[PDB]
Amino acid sequence: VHFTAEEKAAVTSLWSKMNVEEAGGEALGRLLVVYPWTQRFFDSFGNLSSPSAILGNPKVKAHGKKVLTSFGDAIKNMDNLKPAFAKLSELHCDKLHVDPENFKLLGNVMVIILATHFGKEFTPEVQAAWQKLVSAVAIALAHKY
Amino acid sequence: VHFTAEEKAAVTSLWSKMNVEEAGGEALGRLLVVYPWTQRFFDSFGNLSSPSAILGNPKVKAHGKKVLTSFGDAIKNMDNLKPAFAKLSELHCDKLHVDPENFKLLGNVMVIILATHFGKEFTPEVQAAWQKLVSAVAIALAHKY
Amino acid sequence: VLSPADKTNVKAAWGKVGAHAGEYGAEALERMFLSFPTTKTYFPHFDLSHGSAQVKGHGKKVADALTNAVAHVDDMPNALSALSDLHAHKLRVDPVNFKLLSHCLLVTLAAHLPAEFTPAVHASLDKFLASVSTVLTSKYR
Amino acid sequence: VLSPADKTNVKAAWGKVGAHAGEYGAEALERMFLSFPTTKTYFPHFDLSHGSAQVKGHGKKVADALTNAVAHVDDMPNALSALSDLHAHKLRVDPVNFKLLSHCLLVTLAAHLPAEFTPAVHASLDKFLASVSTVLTSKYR
Ligand code: HEM
Ligand code: HEM
Ligand code: HEM
Ligand code: HEM
Repeated sequence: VHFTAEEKAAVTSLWSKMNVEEAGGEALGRLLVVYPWTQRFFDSFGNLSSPSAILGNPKVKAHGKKVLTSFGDAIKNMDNLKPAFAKLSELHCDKLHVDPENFKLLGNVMVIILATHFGKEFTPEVQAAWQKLVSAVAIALAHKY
Repeated sequence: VHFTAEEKAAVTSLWSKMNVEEAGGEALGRLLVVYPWTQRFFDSFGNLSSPSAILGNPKVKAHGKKVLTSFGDAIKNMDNLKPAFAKLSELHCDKLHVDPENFKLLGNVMVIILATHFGKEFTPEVQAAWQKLVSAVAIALAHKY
Repeated sequence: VLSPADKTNVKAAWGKVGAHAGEYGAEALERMFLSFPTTKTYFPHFDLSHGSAQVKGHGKKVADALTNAVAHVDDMPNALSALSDLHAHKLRVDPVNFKLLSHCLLVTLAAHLPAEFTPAVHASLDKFLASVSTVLTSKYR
Repeated sequence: VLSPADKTNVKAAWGKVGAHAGEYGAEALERMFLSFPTTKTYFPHFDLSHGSAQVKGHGKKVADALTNAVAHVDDMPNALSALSDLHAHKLRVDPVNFKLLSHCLLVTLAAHLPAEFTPAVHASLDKFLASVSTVLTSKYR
């Protein structure tokens, strides 16, 4: 997928103003709450019995930072993405056995997080850019599958 | 995706014994009957009001032979599939606007047609081979998307 | 299927939307057309430009239909039988499109009510919208 | 949602299956494990070899559950509440797997009853299996 100059702008503009700390666990928490079957992969994290327990879980917030980070590496490699996520594509495929369908879900939840943080600033034009990015990352991880 | 020698055998063995004539419209007919929203793309074909009208429709059977044919081209190019379906990938993407999700559906319906024709002969081992082929063709057409 | 908790969240959340239901419906559509342009092929008769009167008007129609589904959350098949005929029978809308509209609707609610859009509410609405979509894509008459 | 026609097809078709319901359930699973190996990770405690006694035994359990759903096609949520707890709450099965099992089940029926598996029946069963899957993947208690 190819990105226009206006699209690279919208993505990089927001990445600059966001809480990389707290926003990671926010996304992972929502994934586990809205799409319950995903808790099967994070069974080892401990207490995932309630929305409060999940969001309060220390290991969810920690892993959240890691996920958010790998998204920043994507913005840095917009022209050539596939080569950057080959390490994670193998990890999630052969090592974890996660269906690619779930990568799209995390991407959507990602877009919803940005909407709650930026409100009116997260315009339809800005959203279109992020959807395009999210779709590219999802299909980069599905190389093995 | 890579194919084993036993897998290339199972696929080519059945392609040899099948009714390329009547089996094309059989598949297209089932697609339109089981997944109704697909009739939107073949609106120009005429009467698609009932299972009898759809299966009896002359252009459904005609177009069916064409689809079955493009599947035969896949068996001959099991090594490098992506390059063979680039003409159709563009046609279905930018020209027709068909969601890739529908390619998987036609593939499944394809496997079900072979099951009705070969009965007992269509063993679990044979099915596994065909599922693999069907999945590859579906993702070959999704190059644009 | 919706749990009693889902029904409570959906009712409580839709109440907070209130008067702006029409303004939100218009925006969800504007976002969908922008983020997923292929959905534009379903509205050839529409002037899909920036602040179209048709789009803002259809947003109200879509919003009222949803307000109606919340009231009849226990009898959706019977209450939406008319819309099911339109989308499934006449128009023949591909179900994948419902997922796209549901997403843009959630995104819109998240931007205007970030405080109210808790993970718990998000989860219940997602399920609710999924139920509505199932009804509008099925031929049951 | 199922139309009255779907309910008739499902009842008529499942009747023709009859006694072999258990033999068909066993085969659908054998095909699924073969065609989609990732589904094997849900049965670590199972000996998944060729003619396993566990697999053939689980096929009967799965088949009986479906026979039960056909009888209670009008009250699936209440009749399958136990299985919904198992698959959705306890095991946490990814919904995509239900589509894979439903497919292999249809394929099995097509091979043993090609005469009876008309496009119309196929369509009704696909919908029916989709309803069952929705119930087993939802947390509604
Ligand atoms: C946007 C797509 C995704 C990205 C960018 C991503 C990123 C990552 C990263 C950076 C790690 C940590 C690897 C390491 O420390 O070496 C990881 C591991 C992991 N991911 Fe993802 N992930 C994605 C989607 C998913 C989804 C959807 C699931 C399952 C619902 C999942 C489940 C896991 C699990 C179980 C681990 C291992 C955790 C551990 O080591 O304790 N990932 N992922
Ligand atoms: C296994 C994936 C598919 C294959 C191999 C395939 C193959 C073909 C072929 C060979 C043609 C005729 C092109 C020509 O004559 O130049 C075609 C055109 C077409 N296909 Fe497909 N197709 C596939 C899936 C679909 C699906 C799922 C849909 C929509 C549900 C669809 C809709 C159409 C339409 C509307 C046309 C144009 C018909 C016309 O020219 O009158 N195709 N396809
Ligand atoms: C949450 C799911 C949806 C709801 C509640 C909904 C609601 C409605 C309503 C209330 C109307 C106008 C009915 C009337 O006044 O007769 C309508 C018409 C229509 N809908 Fe939807 N809809 C939904 C999803 C979709 C989707 C996903 C599509 C395709 C992208 C679509 C396409 C159309 C079209 C083409 C019309 C006809 C427009 C016209 O009035 O000329 N709808 N829908
Ligand atoms: C048509 C949908 C399905 C039906 C009717 C069904 C039916 C059943 C039944 C009746 C049992 C045994 C219940 C008992 O005796 O307590 C069961 C258990 C189980 N099911 Fe399913 N199931 C379905 C789909 C799936 C799918 C798609 C998966 C994952 C690939 C799955 C995984 C399991 C597992 C792991 C067990 C526990 C096995 C054991 O007894 O040790 N099921 N299911």
